[PDB]
Amino acid sequence: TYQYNMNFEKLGKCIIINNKNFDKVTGMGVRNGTDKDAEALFKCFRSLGFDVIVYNDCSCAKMQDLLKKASEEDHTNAACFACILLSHGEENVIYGKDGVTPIKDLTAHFRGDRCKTLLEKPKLFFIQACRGTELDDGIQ
Amino acid sequence: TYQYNMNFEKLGKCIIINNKNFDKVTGMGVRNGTDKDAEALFKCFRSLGFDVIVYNDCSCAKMQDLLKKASEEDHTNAACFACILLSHGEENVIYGKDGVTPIKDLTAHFRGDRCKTLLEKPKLFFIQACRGTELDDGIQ
Amino acid sequence: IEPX
Amino acid sequence: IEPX
Amino acid sequence: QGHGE
Amino acid sequence: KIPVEADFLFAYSTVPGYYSWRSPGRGSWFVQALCSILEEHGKDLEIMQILTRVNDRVARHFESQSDDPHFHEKKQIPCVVSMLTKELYFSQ
Amino acid sequence: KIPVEADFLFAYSTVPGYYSWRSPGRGSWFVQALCSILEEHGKDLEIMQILTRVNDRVARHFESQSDDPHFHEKKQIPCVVSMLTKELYFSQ
Repeated sequence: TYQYNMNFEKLGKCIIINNKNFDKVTGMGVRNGTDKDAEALFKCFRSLGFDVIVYNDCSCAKMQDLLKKASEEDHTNAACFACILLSHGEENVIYGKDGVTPIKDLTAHFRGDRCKTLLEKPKLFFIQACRGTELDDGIQ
Repeated sequence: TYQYNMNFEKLGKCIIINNKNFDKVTGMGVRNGTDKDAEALFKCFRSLGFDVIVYNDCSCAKMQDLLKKASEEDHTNAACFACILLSHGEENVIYGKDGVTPIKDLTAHFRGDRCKTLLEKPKLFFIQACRGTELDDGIQ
Repeated sequence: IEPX
Repeated sequence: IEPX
Repeated sequence: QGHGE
Repeated sequence: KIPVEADFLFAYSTVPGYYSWRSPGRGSWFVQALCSILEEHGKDLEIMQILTRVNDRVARHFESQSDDPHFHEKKQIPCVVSMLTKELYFSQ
Repeated sequence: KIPVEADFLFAYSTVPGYYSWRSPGRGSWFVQALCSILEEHGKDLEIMQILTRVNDRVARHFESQSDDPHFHEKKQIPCVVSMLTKELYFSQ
């Protein structure tokens, strides 16, 4: 029909990457308030029925590997997949404590041809990070 | 409280840019079939209640002027605005008969601070154009 | 089929 | 507030 | 309108 | 105040970095699908519902055919970018 | 066959090229809103209905304040990118 099939043993896995501290060399500062987001997000997605896992202060390598391995797990029994990224960022990119890595490379692991058990299943990514430095002053 | 107010005298204006023939200098070929799209779109949006007008083989300057002027019209009695772009294109840009122009510059004219009469009203853009040269071979 |  |  | 599962 | 970027919706025929296919005798995939869905539900479905069915129609009903194997049996999926703050219906 | 890029959904806290705001005491705007809406409707609304309400909440109930005027009285609008081919509900 018109709705995704949700009749599975479980709703799915929810991966949370909570990056608060970064290496001095990146020029990025401490993201105070991020723990508050992670806590609320985890409680929230747990209530929805996801198997949530929270990772903290990950390097770019850790982020790629972590998601690559999640995409290699068997999701046959899950209805969907969710990933939340909390960190610094610029356009098309997200910061690891190490430096910068492309969002496209992070999500490519779950393409239909590289993660067959999530094929035809919704793959969600929530991203809290900047995408440049333009300001919206608003109107009215 | 959760829906856009549609109680206006007009649904809105609809601009369709139909680019079929391009200047040899651009190196782009003829987009056969684009006339079927344009006519199909015309009837459709017309049925919705839009006051649609079609502009053929526009130059980059023509497209910019078209969108600018439209943004300078009075939409006080319109529920929304719609624009459809049919042409060649690349990441972030779309072709005119004489070259490429940033899609961003075409849409910025409608920002809440540049078109007071569309503030809090939906501004819709439909784009049929390439965004790169990647191929999706599909799966299974 | 042709590309755009 | 701070930017991210 | 009416959105329903 | 209202963000100057609020209430915008972009319905792209394809995702960033990819090609977008067009049939010389039938028209582009994205438009064929869009028109058929609107002709049948433009008056009773919310904008996102309509565009989602378009995504599905394009992703399923279409598959390329070309002499050049590099363009043979190709697929496509549209891309919807919404900054809308409310639900949208073209009626009442 | 199904497009390799099909069935993805990206809920971005802000639009391309802009800042994203975070409160050291209450957390980022986007997340605050997201959790708030999910707590109340995560179990009975479609994913797009949810994110649209999230868009509306961030845009309306939030305006910055900072000693630095370049960061004072600023707004924000999230960005939803959908490649979903069906409607998504987190229940039944």
